[PDB]
Amino acid sequence: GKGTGSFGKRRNKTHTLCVRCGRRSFHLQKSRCSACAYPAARLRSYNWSVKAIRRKTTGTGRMRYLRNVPRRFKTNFREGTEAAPRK
Amino acid sequence: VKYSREPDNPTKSCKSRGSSLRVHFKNTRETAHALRKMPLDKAKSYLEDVLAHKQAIPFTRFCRGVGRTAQAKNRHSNGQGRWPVKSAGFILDLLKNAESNAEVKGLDVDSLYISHIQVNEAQKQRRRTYRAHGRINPYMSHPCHIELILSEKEE
Amino acid sequence: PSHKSFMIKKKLAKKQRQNRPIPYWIRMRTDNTIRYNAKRRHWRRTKLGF
RNA sequence: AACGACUCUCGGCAACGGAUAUCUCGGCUCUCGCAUCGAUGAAGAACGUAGCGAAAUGCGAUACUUGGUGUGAAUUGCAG
RNA sequence: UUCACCAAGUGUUGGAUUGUUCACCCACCAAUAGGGAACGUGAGCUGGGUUUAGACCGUCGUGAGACAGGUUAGUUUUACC
RNA sequence: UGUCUACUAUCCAGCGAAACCACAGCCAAGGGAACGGGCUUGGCAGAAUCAGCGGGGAAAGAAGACCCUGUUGAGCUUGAC
RNA sequence: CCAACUCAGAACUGGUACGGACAAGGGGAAUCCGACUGUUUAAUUAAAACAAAGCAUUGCGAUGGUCCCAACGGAUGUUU
RNA sequence: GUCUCCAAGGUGAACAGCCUCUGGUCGAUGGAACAAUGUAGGCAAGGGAAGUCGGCAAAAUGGAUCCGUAACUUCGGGAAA
RNA sequence: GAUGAGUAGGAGGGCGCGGCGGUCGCUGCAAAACCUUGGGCGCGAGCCUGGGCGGAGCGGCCGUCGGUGCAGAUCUUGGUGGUAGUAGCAAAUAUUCAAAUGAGAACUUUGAAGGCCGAAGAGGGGAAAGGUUCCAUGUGAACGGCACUUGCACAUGGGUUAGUCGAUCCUAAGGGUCGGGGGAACCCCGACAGAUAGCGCGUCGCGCGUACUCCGAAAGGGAAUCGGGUUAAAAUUCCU
RNA sequence: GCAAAUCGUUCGUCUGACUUGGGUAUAGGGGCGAAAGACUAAUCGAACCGUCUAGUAGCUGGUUCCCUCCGAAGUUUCCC
RNA sequence: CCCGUCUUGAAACACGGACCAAGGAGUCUGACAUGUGUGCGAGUCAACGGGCGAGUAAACCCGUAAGGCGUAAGGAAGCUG
RNA sequence: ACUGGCGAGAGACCGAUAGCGAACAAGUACCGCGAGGGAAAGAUGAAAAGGACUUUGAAAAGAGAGUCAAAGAGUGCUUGA
Ligand SMILES: [K+]
Ligand SMILES: [K+]
Ligand SMILES: [K+]
Ligand SMILES: [K+]
Ligand SMILES: [K+]
Ligand SMILES: [K+]
Ligand SMILES: [K+]
Ligand SMILES: [K+]
Ligand SMILES: [K+]
Ligand SMILES: [K+]
Ligand SMILES: [K+]
Ligand SMILES: [K+]
Ligand SMILES: [K+]
Ligand SMILES: [K+]
Ligand SMILES: [K+]
Ligand SMILES: [K+]
Ligand SMILES: [K+]
Ligand SMILES: [K+]
Ligand SMILES: [K+]
Ligand SMILES: [K+]
Ligand SMILES: [K+]
Ligand SMILES: [K+]
Ligand SMILES: [K+]
Ligand SMILES: [K+]
Ligand SMILES: [K+]
Ligand SMILES: [K+]
Ligand SMILES: [K+]
Ligand SMILES: [K+]
Ligand SMILES: [K+]
Ligand SMILES: [K+]
Ligand SMILES: [K+]
Ligand SMILES: [K+]
Ligand SMILES: [K+]
Ligand SMILES: [Mg+2]
Ligand SMILES: [Mg+2]
Ligand SMILES: [Mg+2]
Ligand SMILES: [Mg+2]
Ligand SMILES: [Mg+2]
Ligand SMILES: [Mg+2]
Ligand SMILES: [Mg+2]
Ligand SMILES: [Mg+2]
Ligand SMILES: [Mg+2]
Ligand SMILES: [Mg+2]
Ligand SMILES: [Mg+2]
Ligand SMILES: [Mg+2]
Ligand SMILES: [Mg+2]
Ligand SMILES: [Mg+2]
Ligand SMILES: [Mg+2]
Ligand SMILES: [Mg+2]
Ligand SMILES: [Mg+2]
Ligand SMILES: [Mg+2]
Ligand SMILES: [Mg+2]
Ligand SMILES: [Mg+2]
Ligand SMILES: [Mg+2]
Ligand SMILES: [Mg+2]
Ligand SMILES: [Mg+2]
Ligand SMILES: [Mg+2]
Ligand SMILES: [Mg+2]
Ligand SMILES: [Mg+2]
Ligand SMILES: [Mg+2]
Ligand SMILES: [Mg+2]
Ligand SMILES: [Mg+2]
Ligand SMILES: [Mg+2]
Ligand SMILES: [Mg+2]
Ligand SMILES: [Mg+2]
Ligand SMILES: [Mg+2]
Ligand SMILES: [Mg+2]
Ligand SMILES: [Mg+2]
Ligand SMILES: [Mg+2]
Ligand SMILES: [Mg+2]
Ligand SMILES: [Mg+2]
Ligand SMILES: [Mg+2]
Ligand SMILES: [Mg+2]
Ligand SMILES: [Mg+2]
Ligand SMILES: [Mg+2]
Ligand SMILES: [Mg+2]
Ligand SMILES: [Mg+2]
Ligand SMILES: [Mg+2]
Ligand SMILES: [Mg+2]
Ligand SMILES: [Mg+2]
Ligand SMILES: [Mg+2]
Ligand SMILES: [Mg+2]
Ligand SMILES: [Mg+2]
Ligand SMILES: [Mg+2]
Ligand SMILES: [Mg+2]
Ligand SMILES: [Mg+2]
Ligand SMILES: [Mg+2]
Ligand SMILES: [Mg+2]
Ligand SMILES: [Mg+2]
Ligand SMILES: [Mg+2]
Ligand SMILES: [Mg+2]
Ligand SMILES: [Mg+2]
Ligand SMILES: [Mg+2]
Ligand SMILES: [Mg+2]
Ligand SMILES: [Mg+2]
Ligand SMILES: [Mg+2]
Ligand SMILES: [Mg+2]
Ligand SMILES: [Mg+2]
Ligand SMILES: [Mg+2]
Ligand SMILES: [Mg+2]
Ligand SMILES: [Mg+2]
Ligand SMILES: [Mg+2]
Ligand SMILES: [Mg+2]
Ligand SMILES: [Mg+2]
Ligand SMILES: [Mg+2]
Ligand SMILES: [Mg+2]
Ligand SMILES: [Mg+2]
Ligand SMILES: [Mg+2]
Ligand SMILES: [Mg+2]
Ligand SMILES: [Mg+2]
Ligand SMILES: [Mg+2]
Ligand SMILES: [Mg+2]
Ligand SMILES: [Mg+2]
Ligand SMILES: [Mg+2]
Ligand SMILES: [Mg+2]
Ligand SMILES: [Mg+2]
Ligand SMILES: [Mg+2]
Ligand SMILES: [Mg+2]
Ligand SMILES: [Mg+2]
Ligand SMILES: [Mg+2]
Ligand SMILES: [Mg+2]
Ligand SMILES: [Mg+2]
Ligand SMILES: [Mg+2]
Ligand SMILES: [Mg+2]
Ligand SMILES: [Mg+2]
Ligand SMILES: [Mg+2]
Ligand SMILES: [Mg+2]
Ligand SMILES: [Mg+2]
Ligand SMILES: [Mg+2]
Ligand SMILES: [Mg+2]
Ligand SMILES: [Mg+2]
Ligand SMILES: [Mg+2]
Ligand SMILES: [Mg+2]
Ligand SMILES: [Zn+2]
Repeated sequence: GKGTGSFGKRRNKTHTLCVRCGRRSFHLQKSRCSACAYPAARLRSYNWSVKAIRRKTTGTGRMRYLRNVPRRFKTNFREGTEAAPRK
Repeated sequence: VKYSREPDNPTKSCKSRGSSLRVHFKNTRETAHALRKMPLDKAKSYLEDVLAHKQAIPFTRFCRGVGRTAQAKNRHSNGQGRWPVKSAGFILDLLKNAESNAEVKGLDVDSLYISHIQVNEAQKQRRRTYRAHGRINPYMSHPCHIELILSEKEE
Repeated sequence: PSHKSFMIKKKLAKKQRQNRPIPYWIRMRTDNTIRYNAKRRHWRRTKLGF
C-alpha cells in the first residue's frame, strides 16, 4: 500500500504561494517560506547553492528603479533644471 | 519530383506519387510487390477483389507469423497471404490519379501497365504505451512513400 | 474548488489569457523566428502547481 | 534444380538520418576606466497596460508611453 | 537350492513412519537386481528440508551475539529468438 | 482419466511494443582453459513456410548477497585504545 | 361497528417434492504454545512475538525524583 | 487510492443475495472459427486420502420449528456440543 | 662484407589534423566537404589524380605551437536495425432492426426491441483537489493505444448577479508576540522579571481598571428568505 | 501486470484498546514506535537537497598513426 | 576458430562488444636531476623596478657596494681556513 | 586588491555534442510537497520573386505549368556522410 494506493491521498497542501517571493513554498503550518524565509526580515540565501543565488539575485527581475541610476550619475544627479527652449 | 526509375519513353508514360501516407510500410510493400509489371485494368480489378476478400495479396518478405490461405496458392505456393485493405485503398487512389494524368496526356489507357512501383519508409510517428512496473515504451507508426509509373504497351 | 480566494482566481484568469495561439500576423514580421506558442498549457497534461 | 520466391551479395537511383565543410548580433580569457541601491520605500514578487499580442522587451490607469532637447521625414506584418 | 556360461529382448510393483537420499516393516508378485545420463530432469512442477530478515528453548558469552543443536512462520520471475 | 460452458490461444481487418543480439546456429568422438556451433576425424547435408514445444544455446534478468582478499566501511556491544 | 398479523392444529393433494433459486456451521477424541479481546514486519514472516489485567521490585515529601535545554528556562505539574 | 448527504417495490430476520420502478446506461476495437496448452466455472461409474511433506484444493454441513445434548469447568460456560 | 623472431619496454626516422610567424601558389572558366566498379604511387601511416555533386573558399613548403589521430572503457550524446507485422487488444453479462446525416457509419443522432446498474446504484449533490474541463457553433492535421461524421481534442465566441448561502465574527488543540531573561549573531523562552489595554458616566471632568482589542474552524459556536417562474450555459443570488 | 503490491475466491473483526475527515504538536543520531529496527512522501540498522568534491582507492575497466632497430622479468634483500 | 582483455594457459561453457556518426584518456604547473642545443665564462643572470617604445601587453636600454647561484671548506658550536 | 556592477579595448581561445546551463520568448519549457533539479532548440534565396492557372481527388495531395542562376534552394528549406 506504500506505493500507488498511498499516492491517492494528496488533497492537503503543505505549501502555498509566498506573498514575498511568489513560489509555491510558503509552509502553512510553520508560517514560513522555505524559499525566501518570509516573514523573516532578511532573505534566505546560502553560498552552498551558486545556482540558487543567480536565479534570484539582482538583475533577474525588472530593476525598476536601479536601472536608471547610471543615467542620473552621468549627469551628476542634476535636478530642478531643463534644456533651454529651442530657438 | 524525381522518381527512382525513369520511364523508357517519357511521352508514353504517366506517374503519380504519395508521401507520408499513414499506412503500414510492410503491408504496402507486399501489395506493391504483387502489382509490378501488371496491366492497369487487371491491377484495378485485382485490388478490388482484395477489398472484397476474394483475392489475397501474398506475403513473401514480411511474412513471419502470417496465416495461410488458399487464395494465395496461385501466386505463392506455400499459401502465405493476407488482405491489407488499407494498403490497397491507398494504391488504388494512386492508380486512379495516374490514369487521370494519362487522359490529360492523351495516352491509350487500355494498354497501360505498371512499369514501376516502389514503397519507401517515411518518417516514423511517435506515440507511447504504458507497461508494467511504471515503464513507458515507444508506440510508433511506419508510414511510407509510394511512387508508381504507368507505361503504354508498345507493339 | 468553488470556494477559492480572490488571489488564486486572479492568477487563474491570467493563465487563461496566456493560453492562446500566437496571432497569425506575428509570423509575417521581418526577421521573425516565432513559429508557435511554446508555453501552451493543457489543464489535463500539465498542472499549474498552485 | 530451368523460371520464379526467399536469403546473401555488388552497382545505379530513391529513401532514412543529420555527420562533414563553410558560416556566427554568442561564449570564454586578458587588460583598462568608473564608484552610482534603499523608509525621498530598494532588490525581488504580483497584476495590469497596444486598433489588431500570447511570450520576450517596454511601461504603470498619463500604462510598448507623457514632457524637454537633439536629429530632420518616417513606422511597417496589416489596417487606419 | 547352489556354482558357472551365452544373454540387457521383456519386466522389476501397492503401502505405514521419515523432507529425506538411506533405512525399516506390512503385502502382493515369475521377480520385487544394481547403476549412468552436469550426484539426468526448478523459464517442467513441488518447496517438506536446507540456507536471509520475525520468534521460542537449551548450552555458550559480561555483552552485542554464537551453535555441521531443536522448533514455528517465511514472494520460486521471462520464451514471441 | 473422460467430458461440458465461457474467455484466450488460433484465422482475419485495423492498430502495434519490449527483453535480448561478437559472429552465428544439425550431430558423434577427439584434443583443448580438463563439458565445442566454430578446431581435428567422421556421420551427413536440398528452396520458402505454419502451429506447438521446453533438451540445449553451461539462455535472459544483476559488476555473487555465500566464501576469501583490502592496511575499505557502517549498525550494534564491551573488561579494547 | 372497525381492525392489523403472529401462533397452533386438521383434512385433502403432487413422480417423497418442498430453507426446491438465492442464502447459509462439517462434526468428534487429544497434545504443544499463548489466559482472554487487542496489536505487529505498508510491498515474502499475523505468530508461540508485542500489549494486556494481575503480581513484584526501585526512586522521590518540592531546597525533591525522572527528563529536556547552547544558555535562559522548561516537561511530569490544572500534579502531591 | 480519495471525506460525506438523499435511498422505492417483491422475496426474507435483514440498506444479505436474487428480480423490478424512478434515474442512468449497453462505455469497454470488431469479424470468423471451436485444435493443443491455458485461465475461470462444472460434472462423473466403483472405491473413498490408497494421492501428497501435509486432506493443499474441492466436496460435504448450512435457514427455521420440535426433541435431545457428554466429558470438563474459574459454575459464568462448554452448546448451534 | 655480414646479417633479419619478438610480448612488457625503450629509441629512431616518417605519415596525418588545427593554428601562428614566413614563403610559394590555387579558386565563380568552380574552393572546401562529400560520392565513385575511374587510374596510379608508397613495405606502410598516407599521397597524387579522372569523373560526379556542391557554390565560396583552399592548399604546398620552412620554422614554431597544440584541447592533434579510436573498434572496444556494462564508454558519452544522437541516430538506426534484427527481434516483428511478432507478444499482444480477453475483468465489470449485449447487443439487434429500420431510417436520417455524411466522400466514408459495427462505433454519430432519432425511433423500436432485447439486457444491465437495482436506492451502502453504473442515480441525484457537496467538501478537498483541479481550473474553464461548463455552454453554443464549427473543424485541415495531431490526439481519444480499432474507427469516428465523433470530443473532457482543436478553433471562435458566450457563461459564475446575494443585507438573508458562505467566508467574514467567536473561541479550541495550538500559533505568532511586547516587556523581561538568554544569545558572537542567525535565533531561544513566550504575558514567565512589567507605569496593560482601555472602559463607563457626565460634559474636558469623575468612576472603574488582574500586561496580548493578535492569528487559529467554508464539518465546533453563530443576526435574518420563502414558495412560483426564468437560461444554450446562472440562481435560496436573476424575475414576480 | 489493470497495478513499482493489483485481481479472484476464501478468510479476521465488527459498540469498542472501534473506524474515519479536518485542524494541531513532535524533524535526522533527531522524531515517533502495544517493539517488526517498524515508520518518518515508492527513500530508513540513520530520510531528502545542495555543498566540501574532480573525496581516496596497493582494486576492475579503458588508454587513439606507420615502419625500423634493440629487447625482458616472475629472482635477491627490506617493508603490519 | 572472434576481436579486445586479465592470465602459466583463451576459439573457450572467462568478461566487454547489436549497428553507425561524432565526442572520448600521461596534460598544465612548481621543485630537483641526467642528457643534449645555444650564449657568455670566474663569472653569469634586465628577473622587482626604472627609461622608453611598434601612437606602443612586443621590441630596445639601464645592476650605480642590489639580489640569486657560483667563486672555500671543515665544525654541534666557540672558531679556524 | 577586485571571477560583482556599469562602460571600453583586446586575443596564436571555442565555432552549435564546441564555447557559459543558456548564440534562439534560458534560468525558459518541464520535474519535485519542498530545499532544489533543469533541457532541447542557429543557416531558403541577392531579392518571397513563398509556386497564378489547368486537371484528378471528400481532403491531404498528385500530374502539368509557373518564379529563380538553381527548386537537383519549396517555409526545421545551404552543403546532405
Ligand atoms: K500464423
Ligand atoms: K539482387
Ligand atoms: K560544422
Ligand atoms: K514603491
Ligand atoms: K522623448
Ligand atoms: K526449462
Ligand atoms: K503464514
Ligand atoms: K491483424
Ligand atoms: K570433448
Ligand atoms: K548500517
Ligand atoms: K473483538
Ligand atoms: K521538578
Ligand atoms: K482450449
Ligand atoms: K492421506
Ligand atoms: K601559407
Ligand atoms: K578519387
Ligand atoms: K604547421
Ligand atoms: K468539491
Ligand atoms: K454577505
Ligand atoms: K465557522
Ligand atoms: K460543541
Ligand atoms: K423568490
Ligand atoms: K465484513
Ligand atoms: K541522519
Ligand atoms: K595490494
Ligand atoms: K580482462
Ligand atoms: K578470469
Ligand atoms: K565474451
Ligand atoms: K653577482
Ligand atoms: K639598474
Ligand atoms: K665537532
Ligand atoms: K547544454
Ligand atoms: K541548394
Ligand atoms: Mg516508505
Ligand atoms: Mg501538515
Ligand atoms: Mg500562520
Ligand atoms: Mg502467434
Ligand atoms: Mg499497458
Ligand atoms: Mg504507476
Ligand atoms: Mg492528474
Ligand atoms: Mg513543480
Ligand atoms: Mg517593447
Ligand atoms: Mg533390461
Ligand atoms: Mg558420480
Ligand atoms: Mg543434478
Ligand atoms: Mg531445466
Ligand atoms: Mg524455477
Ligand atoms: Mg531439483
Ligand atoms: Mg520450506
Ligand atoms: Mg530466520
Ligand atoms: Mg549467561
Ligand atoms: Mg520450517
Ligand atoms: Mg558434439
Ligand atoms: Mg557456444
Ligand atoms: Mg568438418
Ligand atoms: Mg533447410
Ligand atoms: Mg513455453
Ligand atoms: Mg531450453
Ligand atoms: Mg551471456
Ligand atoms: Mg564482482
Ligand atoms: Mg556486488
Ligand atoms: Mg582497501
Ligand atoms: Mg596487506
Ligand atoms: Mg569503522
Ligand atoms: Mg503434558
Ligand atoms: Mg493470544
Ligand atoms: Mg499493519
Ligand atoms: Mg510483510
Ligand atoms: Mg501475511
Ligand atoms: Mg499469575
Ligand atoms: Mg541551564
Ligand atoms: Mg416479510
Ligand atoms: Mg436488500
Ligand atoms: Mg466418483
Ligand atoms: Mg457414485
Ligand atoms: Mg465411506
Ligand atoms: Mg498416505
Ligand atoms: Mg505415496
Ligand atoms: Mg508421511
Ligand atoms: Mg481447505
Ligand atoms: Mg468440544
Ligand atoms: Mg626484428
Ligand atoms: Mg592542414
Ligand atoms: Mg561502394
Ligand atoms: Mg597535406
Ligand atoms: Mg585549440
Ligand atoms: Mg584529446
Ligand atoms: Mg566509435
Ligand atoms: Mg583498443
Ligand atoms: Mg555500449
Ligand atoms: Mg545509446
Ligand atoms: Mg528497435
Ligand atoms: Mg497476434
Ligand atoms: Mg490480456
Ligand atoms: Mg475477440
Ligand atoms: Mg466485458
Ligand atoms: Mg460498443
Ligand atoms: Mg447483478
Ligand atoms: Mg437486474
Ligand atoms: Mg445510509
Ligand atoms: Mg485511434
Ligand atoms: Mg462538453
Ligand atoms: Mg481546449
Ligand atoms: Mg448565514
Ligand atoms: Mg490556547
Ligand atoms: Mg518565533
Ligand atoms: Mg524583546
Ligand atoms: Mg503577570
Ligand atoms: Mg478579536
Ligand atoms: Mg480569528
Ligand atoms: Mg459552522
Ligand atoms: Mg447549475
Ligand atoms: Mg483492460
Ligand atoms: Mg533536539
Ligand atoms: Mg500502532
Ligand atoms: Mg532483529
Ligand atoms: Mg547528495
Ligand atoms: Mg580522475
Ligand atoms: Mg614494521
Ligand atoms: Mg586461472
Ligand atoms: Mg583472446
Ligand atoms: Mg569449455
Ligand atoms: Mg571481471
Ligand atoms: Mg554483452
Ligand atoms: Mg572521432
Ligand atoms: Mg644542461
Ligand atoms: Mg652583492
Ligand atoms: Mg678549532
Ligand atoms: Mg570591475
Ligand atoms: Mg551548448
Ligand atoms: Mg564542429
Ligand atoms: Mg550561400
Ligand atoms: Mg538540404
Ligand atoms: Zn518566499
